[PDB]
Amino acid sequence: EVEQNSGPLSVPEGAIASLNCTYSDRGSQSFFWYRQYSGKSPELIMFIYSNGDKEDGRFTAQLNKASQYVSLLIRDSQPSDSATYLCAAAMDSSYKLIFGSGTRLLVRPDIQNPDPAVYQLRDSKSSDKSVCLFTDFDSQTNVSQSKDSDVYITDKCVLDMRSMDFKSNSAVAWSNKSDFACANAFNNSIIPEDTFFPS
Amino acid sequence: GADGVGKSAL
Amino acid sequence: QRTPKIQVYSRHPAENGKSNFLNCYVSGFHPSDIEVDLLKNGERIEKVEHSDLSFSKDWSFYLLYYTEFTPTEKDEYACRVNHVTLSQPKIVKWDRD
Amino acid sequence: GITQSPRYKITETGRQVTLMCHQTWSHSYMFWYRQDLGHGLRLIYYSAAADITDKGEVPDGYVVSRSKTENFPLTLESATRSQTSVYFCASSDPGTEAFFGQGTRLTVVEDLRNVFPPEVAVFEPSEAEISHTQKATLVCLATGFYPDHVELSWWVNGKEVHSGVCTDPQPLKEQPALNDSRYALSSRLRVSATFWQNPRNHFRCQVQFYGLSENDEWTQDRAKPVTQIVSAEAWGRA
Amino acid sequence: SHSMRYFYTAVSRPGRGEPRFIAVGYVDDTQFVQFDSDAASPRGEPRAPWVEQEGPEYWDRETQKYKRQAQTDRVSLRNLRGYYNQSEAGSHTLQRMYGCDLGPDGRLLRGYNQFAYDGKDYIALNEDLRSWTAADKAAQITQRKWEAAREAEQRRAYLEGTCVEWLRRYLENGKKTLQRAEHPKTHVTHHPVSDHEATLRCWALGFYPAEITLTWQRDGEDQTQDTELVETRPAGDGTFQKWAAVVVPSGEEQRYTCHVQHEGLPEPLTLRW
Repeated sequence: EVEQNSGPLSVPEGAIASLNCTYSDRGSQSFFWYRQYSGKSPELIMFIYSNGDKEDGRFTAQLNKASQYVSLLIRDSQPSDSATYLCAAAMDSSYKLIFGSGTRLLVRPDIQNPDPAVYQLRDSKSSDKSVCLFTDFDSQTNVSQSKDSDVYITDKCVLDMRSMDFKSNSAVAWSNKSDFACANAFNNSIIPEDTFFPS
Repeated sequence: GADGVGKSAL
Repeated sequence: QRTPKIQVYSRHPAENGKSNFLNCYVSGFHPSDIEVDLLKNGERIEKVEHSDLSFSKDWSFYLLYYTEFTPTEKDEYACRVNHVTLSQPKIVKWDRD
Repeated sequence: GITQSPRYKITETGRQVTLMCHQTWSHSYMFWYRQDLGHGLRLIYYSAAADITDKGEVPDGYVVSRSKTENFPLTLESATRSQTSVYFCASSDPGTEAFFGQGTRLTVVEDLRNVFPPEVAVFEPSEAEISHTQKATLVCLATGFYPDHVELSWWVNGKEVHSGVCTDPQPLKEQPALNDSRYALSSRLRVSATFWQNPRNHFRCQVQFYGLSENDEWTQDRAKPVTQIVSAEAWGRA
Repeated sequence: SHSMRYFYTAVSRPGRGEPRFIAVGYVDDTQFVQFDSDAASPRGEPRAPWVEQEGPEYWDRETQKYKRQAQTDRVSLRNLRGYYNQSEAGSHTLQRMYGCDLGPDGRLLRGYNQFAYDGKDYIALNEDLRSWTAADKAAQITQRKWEAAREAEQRRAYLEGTCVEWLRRYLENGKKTLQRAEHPKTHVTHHPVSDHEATLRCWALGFYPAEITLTWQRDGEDQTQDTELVETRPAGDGTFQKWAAVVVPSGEEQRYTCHVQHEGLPEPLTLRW
């Protein structure tokens, strides 16, 4: 049985990020670290069988084996690296390879002079719907669930543009209700009051 | 116990 | 290639009329393919077991063939080995030394 | 390489389903895994070499066999609500790195009629938005798709674009009744305002939906919800 | 000192199908397991009593280890033939030897793992357990492959940890026979070589382990040049035999003394007839 660091972590500026896993059956001698993107199959980055620490480009790992705390960590972070990270170990007898509980990792990128705002988007004539989107805000800001039953709002998301060398976040809210107001739509704004509210 | 960890190949 | 060194002996000291084991021990030979038989007065004996194949530090193989017998003065016991390096089969009689 | 036969599959409760797994590396070890985010990714069965199958942490309700050395099929005799998850088939040497395929997204439902494809629509940006930001953000919305077997892609002038694109990682339930809920998904596409003002460009949001197989019988008057692609289109104006 | 040794041999037979694989395991000088690919029922067989009381799942796992290694070795044979681009109608032998020697402090003293092709040293794991030693140019190819694939880490992981665990377990499970030392039973005989010459033969039997030292000294002169020696031979019951002879002039027999050194004996013995 293996128990990984299941509690999620999010380190915004590029810096050291550390994660470990512990196993209860001391007989393994085989260890690995996998990385999985959302909806894709995980990928190996590091394998370790010897107590001595190992280096690997932007990555390192080590096995005490008495403490039995396996440690993988990254020298500097990037937004692309954020993914689920799985710990795995194989008993030296059956060679059954077991994974631990995945540790979700989310990066928050720094935004240079962000101008947070909210806008309303008119649909195509046959769409018959209306919506509001809140964007270009600091990464630290969190997004809250809709109190109203008929209002649906998604979570935050990061996009990157290599053409304009610019990165931005986004959050979208929509409702089928009649009295749909953008200002009203984001009831729990809980953000610095520097927000534009067009028609 | 035998050394059956990886594929020794050649 | 290497030539096999042969030794024919008994597990216990030879006692006329007492059960014992005849051993033919070959060593220092390569390759593994070899034929070894035991002869009582020149006749091959069936139901002869042999140890499992192994080799020493210098990659030279070694084997042991054994059988159950009771020694008397009249009977003469020997070991016949044939190997690819041997032009003709090598015979070594069992001497009590 | 390695291949899992069904990328997506939908079945009723009580009907057995089989997932085929094939590998070309001729690895001795093969394993099956389930991931649904509750405990992470747990093991089901694992087979070493051929004609040998040993159990894992969650072996109940699962049946396997190993006739060939390169094939390790997984069978579920009675499909249940709990078995809905994302299955992975991995293969490796005893201590080397493990290799698994793309994965199998499986969903078991009470009734076949509950399956419904999405309705998609693309919403054009605000003129005030490009006025202040100097950059436009188009939004794509898919609604009313059950289950979560959809993949969304943006397309510009017949080209699937990847930069300045965002997609919601997981869909939101329309009504969180927790017995049966239809989902909704969103995506955003940010571009330069000068690009959006040119009318020649054409923006097309696309959603592939892996629904029922053709063999599954359909009696409802509504159009049968088989695997299909639903897209919404828009052009730049002003 | 104690140690565990493993010996693999793969003999390629052309025109009759797959090669023959034979694997044997030694703890100090007692055999405990051996596997043969050409047997009627290929499976790990116990030759020592202390592994016979092992669980059946252990035997199944060991059999799988050996079968996997047999397949791996057949590919190595084919790969090595390709490396030397030699004809497919020639028989070829591949040998593998690996083991670990325990130190006096109850920890790993040394480990070794090496391969040889047709009785010639092919490649060897260095004592640092992190680099390799390639004999010829074709072995450098395997050095490349394994340094890139990081097989040295795997081998070191096996030699520093699990081999020691297995060795200690086996020693405890069979300490009555593996930790015991049987002192050699010795005696000296003589025979007539000529009317004025005679051969003296020192004999040592029933000792464990096989390592022993027999020497002939002439009133303080330990010269091996006239001494005749023979390889230590097994009696077949777990104990080994060894004798050393020297030809002497009659009347000078009183000045000669045999010297026997062995672990079982507290002090080295001096023998005379």
